[PDB]
Amino acid sequence: GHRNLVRKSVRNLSPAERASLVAALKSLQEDSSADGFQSLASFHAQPPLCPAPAANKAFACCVHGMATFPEWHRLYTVQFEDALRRHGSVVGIPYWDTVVPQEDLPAFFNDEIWDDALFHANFTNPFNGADIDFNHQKIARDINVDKLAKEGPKGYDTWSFKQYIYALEQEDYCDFEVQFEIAHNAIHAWVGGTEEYSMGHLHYASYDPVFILHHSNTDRLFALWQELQKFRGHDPNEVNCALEMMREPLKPFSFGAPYNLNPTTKEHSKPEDTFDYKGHFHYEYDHLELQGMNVQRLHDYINQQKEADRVFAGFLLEGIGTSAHLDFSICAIDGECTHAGYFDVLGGSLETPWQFDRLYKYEITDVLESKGLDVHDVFDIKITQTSWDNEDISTDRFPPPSVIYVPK
Amino acid sequence: GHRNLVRKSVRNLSPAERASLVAALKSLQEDSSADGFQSLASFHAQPPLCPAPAANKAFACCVHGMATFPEWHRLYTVQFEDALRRHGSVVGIPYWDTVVPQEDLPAFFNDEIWDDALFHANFTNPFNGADIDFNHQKIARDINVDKLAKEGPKGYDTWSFKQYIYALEQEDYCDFEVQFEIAHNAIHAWVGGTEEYSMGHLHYASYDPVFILHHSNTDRLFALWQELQKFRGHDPNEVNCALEMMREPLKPFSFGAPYNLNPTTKEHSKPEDTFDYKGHFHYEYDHLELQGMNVQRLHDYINQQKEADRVFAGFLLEGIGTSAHLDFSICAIDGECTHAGYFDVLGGSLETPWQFDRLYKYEITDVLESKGLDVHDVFDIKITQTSWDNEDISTDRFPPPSVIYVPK
Amino acid sequence: GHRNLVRKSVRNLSPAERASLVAALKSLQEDSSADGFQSLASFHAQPPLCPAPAANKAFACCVHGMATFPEWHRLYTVQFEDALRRHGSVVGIPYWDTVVPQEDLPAFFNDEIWDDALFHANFTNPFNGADIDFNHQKIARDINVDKLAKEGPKGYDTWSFKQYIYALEQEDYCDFEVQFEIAHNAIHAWVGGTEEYSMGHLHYASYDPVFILHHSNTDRLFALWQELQKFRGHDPNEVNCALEMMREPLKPFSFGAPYNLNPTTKEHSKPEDTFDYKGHFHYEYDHLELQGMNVQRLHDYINQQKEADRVFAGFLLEGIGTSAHLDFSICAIDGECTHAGYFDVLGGSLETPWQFDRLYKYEITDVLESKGLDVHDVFDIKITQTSWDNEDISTDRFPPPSVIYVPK
Amino acid sequence: GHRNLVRKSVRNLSPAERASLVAALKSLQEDSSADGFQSLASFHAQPPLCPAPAANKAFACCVHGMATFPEWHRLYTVQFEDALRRHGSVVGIPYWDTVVPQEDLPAFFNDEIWDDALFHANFTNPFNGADIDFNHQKIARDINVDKLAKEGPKGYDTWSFKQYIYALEQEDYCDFEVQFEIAHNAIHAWVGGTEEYSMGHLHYASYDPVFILHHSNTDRLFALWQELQKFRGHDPNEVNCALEMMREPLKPFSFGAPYNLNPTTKEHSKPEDTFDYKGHFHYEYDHLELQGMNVQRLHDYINQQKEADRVFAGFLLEGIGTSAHLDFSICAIDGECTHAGYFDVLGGSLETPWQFDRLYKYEITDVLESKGLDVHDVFDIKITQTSWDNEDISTDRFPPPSVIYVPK
Ligand SMILES: CC(=O)N[C@@H]1[C@@H](O)[C@H](O)[C@@H](CO)O[C@H]1O
Ligand SMILES: CC(=O)N[C@@H]1[C@@H](O)[C@H](O)[C@@H](CO)O[C@H]1O
Ligand SMILES: CC(=O)N[C@@H]1[C@@H](O)[C@H](O)[C@@H](CO)O[C@H]1O
Ligand SMILES: [Cu+2]
Ligand SMILES: [Cu+2]
Ligand SMILES: [Cu+2]
Ligand SMILES: [Cu+2]
Ligand SMILES: [Cu+2]
Ligand SMILES: [Cu+2]
Ligand SMILES: [Cu+2]
Repeated sequence: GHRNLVRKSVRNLSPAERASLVAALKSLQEDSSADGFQSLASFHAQPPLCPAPAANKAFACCVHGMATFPEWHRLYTVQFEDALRRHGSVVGIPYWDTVVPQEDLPAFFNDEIWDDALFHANFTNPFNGADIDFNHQKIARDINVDKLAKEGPKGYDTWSFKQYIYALEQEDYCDFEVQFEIAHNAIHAWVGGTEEYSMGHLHYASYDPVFILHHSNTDRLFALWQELQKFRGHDPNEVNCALEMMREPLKPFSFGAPYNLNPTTKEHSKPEDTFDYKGHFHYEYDHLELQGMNVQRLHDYINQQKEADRVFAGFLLEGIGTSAHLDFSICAIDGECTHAGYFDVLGGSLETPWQFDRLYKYEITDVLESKGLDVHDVFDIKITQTSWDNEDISTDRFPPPSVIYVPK
Repeated sequence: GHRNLVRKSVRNLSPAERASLVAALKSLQEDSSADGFQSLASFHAQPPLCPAPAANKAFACCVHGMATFPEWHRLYTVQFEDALRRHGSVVGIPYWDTVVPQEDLPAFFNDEIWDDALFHANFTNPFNGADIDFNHQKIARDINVDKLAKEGPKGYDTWSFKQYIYALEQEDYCDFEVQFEIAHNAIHAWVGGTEEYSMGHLHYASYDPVFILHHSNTDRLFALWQELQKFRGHDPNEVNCALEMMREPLKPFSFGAPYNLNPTTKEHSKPEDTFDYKGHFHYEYDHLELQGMNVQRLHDYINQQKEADRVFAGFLLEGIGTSAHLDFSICAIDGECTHAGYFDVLGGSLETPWQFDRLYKYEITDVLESKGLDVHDVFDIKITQTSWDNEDISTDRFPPPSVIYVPK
Repeated sequence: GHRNLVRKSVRNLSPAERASLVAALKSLQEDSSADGFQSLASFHAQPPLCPAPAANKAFACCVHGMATFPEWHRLYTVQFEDALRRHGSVVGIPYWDTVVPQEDLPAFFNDEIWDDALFHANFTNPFNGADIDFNHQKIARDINVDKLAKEGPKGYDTWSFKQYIYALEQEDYCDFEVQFEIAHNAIHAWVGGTEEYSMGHLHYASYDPVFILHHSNTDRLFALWQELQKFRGHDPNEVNCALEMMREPLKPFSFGAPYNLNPTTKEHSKPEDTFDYKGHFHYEYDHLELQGMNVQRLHDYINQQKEADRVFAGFLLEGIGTSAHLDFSICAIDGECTHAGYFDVLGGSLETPWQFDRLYKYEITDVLESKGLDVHDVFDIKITQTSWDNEDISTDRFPPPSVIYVPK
Repeated sequence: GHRNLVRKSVRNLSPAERASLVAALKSLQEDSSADGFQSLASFHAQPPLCPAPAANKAFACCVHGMATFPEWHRLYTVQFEDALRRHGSVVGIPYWDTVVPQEDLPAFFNDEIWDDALFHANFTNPFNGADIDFNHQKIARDINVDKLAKEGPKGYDTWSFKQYIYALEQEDYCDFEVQFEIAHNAIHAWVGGTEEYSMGHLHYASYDPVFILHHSNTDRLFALWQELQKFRGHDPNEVNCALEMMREPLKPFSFGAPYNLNPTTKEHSKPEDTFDYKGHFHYEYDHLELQGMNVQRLHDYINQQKEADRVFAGFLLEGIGTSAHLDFSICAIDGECTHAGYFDVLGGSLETPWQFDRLYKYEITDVLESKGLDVHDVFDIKITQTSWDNEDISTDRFPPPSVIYVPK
């Protein structure tokens, strides 16, 4: 990078860059050290250790369902970087930008073997699996849905684009968050699938190697939002919202030794001061941009989205239990529904209670125009949460959604 | 007039006017028909009449914590106003402005003896109380806060003013309601105080005649907003918010006979169609202002409110149980606090569940500062919610209040 | 043992008569013996002593949800009757008919105390409640809908009438026990309202005496149907239906000593062997007429109904595990629903799962008509399930009601 | 588009005719388009594309176990027929009638190869199997019971005859689809015997063409019933039954583009709108007679049956998740059982759970008679369930069969 470690597409890496990361985590993996892989995992969920790392009832950590979410996870990736160079990660933990239709799957983390046979090495792509220690099983993803190589009625017109872009449109940090965070979940799910020990499970994603690679990109999106904020005229590290959490540290990052042998994360635990990453954490992205759209190109695209009447459904997420996913559709008066959109929440047991202080908006303008329906009409919205396993979830007490309207 | 009634303050009510009114409800109070007083009372709460009078588990029947709240309560006064009409009234249901500091509690409804001219009579003040029949009980009032009688750092800048005015600084209807309603909640308590049977108890609170009086000033100022919105450029009769509910016919009004003999309110159960009062209900307010400044002077006021940094506490109101009061204090790092502010909610144990889909912000600016406190100063915030009875209710699971900051 | 008995209405009871029964159960209720009250109480459901009385997992021995229900409960009133006799009774167990709107609560079972009145002295009305020793608890009551009195959109046609009359229409023993049972569910509800230890709970209900009182009026209908059929041309005592189970001994009446010291009760445990009560069980009814109408008049009243197009909703009952109650409305394409009817089951932790082999029908012609609708027009139809202890039951997994059309 | 079609028997087919269809499907089977074979194949069950085609948990879109089954499969033969036409076909999809003992296997679908024979040349018989691309597998067959040929304790009365004849007796649309479906189950079994990828599996079966062939002979009976009824006095196109679902659009035929490029198919997705095939779907049958017997002769043959006491067993089907087959005998009190009958369902991992709202009946008079037994005598009745892949299915939890008696 500048010195700043540069985080890049796990895709356009160097045979060398790659190699380094391979040996790196390979080592990292059997680093029984407090700041060794396997204990880092114990941060995000199981074994939990948050109220304290051993007090009464152990809630797991990882600010999920709250504002101070990205800050937490931001420390975590770095907590993994300032962890790879411990093993000579010649570079910064690369990102797997799911935001774009990926036909073939990135080989960096799909291969189960790796012939360093040119050099002296020939085995498993450590960046393709790990072993859950205490819970003695194997993270084994079930991508199941490789329709993460899907839609785009216009090509780039895909889920994540719609998701992030909107997220990005938000100017109030907190508005941006709920949305930003829901896209996070997508990939948690799109990979863990219907399996237990995997990326689709609060308690276990940490264990899988791709975790880093994804949050690396989510935190790359986060960055992308700061940068756009700056371009809009706002201080990108200014959070005037939720100023009750930002000051409160961030466990265990704040725990110090001997659970976190890092000092920067430690010193930088109060989210408040974790926004401007480049300073406190020297690392950066090669291209703060979304799907080859310049920061000015993004802004600009957004304001063109604003050029017309739009229609959204609001979601009051209170989420609890295991992570689940939900579909919703626009039923017409005699009952003519159309799949309108979907989203998923990550979660488990030890999750720490959470309820968004606000709605999760989700555009439906299109599905509506298609079906010849306007905001002046009678149409009802219908949902069905569903567990990470064929278990229909009662959509009863679950507050019905609003149906916002954003003119101009 | 032909196709309108006019609403004045109880305090500008010429004996002429109030005479009509005294004999009106008096007659009303004796109307045993489905659109006579007693009847026209449960429409609110007890006895339950809402899923359907015939249903098994029955809830209240009035929209609370919900964007359609004002329209319902607005539709309700029309219901009363129309009965008085049917009973020799010649004026609209007067509003008891509680905005301005009350020197004493108005005559119209305070004394309990209507003597006066023409008939040379001498009998009870119908507008001073009725009595709950089904319950064999009788209405009550307990103004344990009459110190509601003028507080105000700089004079006319009083609580409910502070309150109702913020609310007006808001063009996102839902945003304004979640504030416009908490305001309204105050009198509900300022009057019933602690009487299990009174303006302070979701259930019987519709039987005391102030209900109407009060709910007329609210309806008043709500009309105000509309007006104000006009002066801001927006369509004062369009709500591009919560449309999923702005369309569900408001019961009982949507019941028609034999529960609701009034036609122009079935014809209007849809909130959607309750915004245009003068026109669908033909009833006007004498004036449209709030404590002095006109619609304009209003707009030309709030702005000033926006010329300085402000600091709010947001409250995530899931509300449920019985009516109850919450007060909150800012606590300095050390251990001492200062009374922050306080709001209250009205709520029977016969209410349909309800949780707001947005935070309920309230200003702690000054207080904070008058405590040598900066928006960026390490400080906590403890809350207290006690019933109307006096059981301290454990907030152990009440979501901690945020601490929003505000630019400009 | 020797002598017939004539069961009378719980109103045309002569103080001599009443006296014999008052003193009888009084004695019964102190009969510690296996054929004593607290014990005969057990036969229905709790303490369960079912497949056997000693095996690991046990259930409430009573038949519910199955074809063979009316026999089980028939043997049971006999079991109790013979027992009342054994203690001095000399009249059959009276029946509290409720197809007729009760304007008050029959003395027999309501007085808190009774007066020998044939020697004058005070004792508590044994037919007014009882203890429940194993549970160390006491029955209780709650006449919930004493609004049962409240009935008759056109006179005597009360819910139960419509309800039983229909059951009497069906000429197939099976198609009819569907209705006849679901009818025998109402009093259960209307006497135990929300109280856990009462009639509304499979477990304790047979602990309260009004059960005997009820199930005597049901068996009164069962005999009556037996007339309507004989009058119709059929041999009462045989059924062209369900023969798979009409011969499986009923428990525990079959056990014999030591859980059933009664021999007629046992020897006649096979339901087929109990259709001709008087012959097997010496006992008859003062009268067999619903609303005082002849078996002939019934056969007339029915066909007369067989004269218009009707319309019914279809219910596939299965039974939760707790007594519940659902009422279904019948919303228009508009979104304006309209209460149309209801029924309730009698569930219980300790039951043996059951589902009726056919649908339970329930006419909606009328409600339809009074809404400008008919079988060809478009209408939807909604349900809402509630537990006895106010607790909405998820109806998500509840096969939707079908809507029939019956010509003639 | 324009022109009627007459569906013929798969035997009285003229080489010209056959030719048009042979070349047609041949073409069809190479139609990669949404309305191509491999795709139209999907409509039934696998690949599932059901509630919607993109939501998380998906099911086989086909209706089974429900009232609305005969329409679904009716729209489906049309969906395929129009498609055969689109490729050159000019005759309706023939029907392989099997109510009549097939002594051989009809050429149409059996020759491994065919000879243009109207220009002479070899091509493979497209109506003889197909590939199944998604599964990367190929249909297969196993005529298991080519012992189907084997039938007739007294001639033409083959299992299917007894079976269908009965379905035609019932005059209630619903009571009859119970039989009519369970009948449409036999060929499924008798063609796919033990082979996983064949007709005996909900998933793949519509992949083999003889399905079309079958479901054309079923729809042939469905029309026939429609005669017997019209002849009986009823309006074919309406049903006095199940109206709750006769108007719920069938999937995916309703979807439209891009999963159903057919418009008649969609526009007529509501089952009510499909009873009068010829009118909606241009197409008829050469004949409508079971065993060559007139609609009149049927109405005669039936009543004639309505002339003796019969006896039936009762089955409450629910459906496992896999196609199964059970056969019930009817053991004496002796311990000497006697095969009495059987039937089989068509299950599948991917189904939408269903249970019939009523029992499925199946007569045992005869077997009873030939054993010196009748409805009053004592006899028990046993079942044995086996999977297609030899695997005894636990019948422990399977509501026992009831045994009816039908006089007249
Ligand atoms: C995976 C691979 O490249 N194949 C090699 C194989 O050619 C070789 O015979 C062997 C020596 O034991 O190691 C294998 O498994
Ligand atoms: C059996 C074993 O150790 N696995 C080897 C692996 O090391 C090597 O990378 C691969 C290609 O040479 O050949 C496999 O057979
Ligand atoms: C003369 C009279 O009765 N009318 C009074 C008036 O003097 C007073 O100014 C007004 C409030 O400003 O209230 C009216 O009722
Ligand atoms: Cu996380
Ligand atoms: Cu209210
Ligand atoms: Cu109110
Ligand atoms: Cu019972
Ligand atoms: Cu005496
Ligand atoms: Cu099928
Ligand atoms: Cu030739």
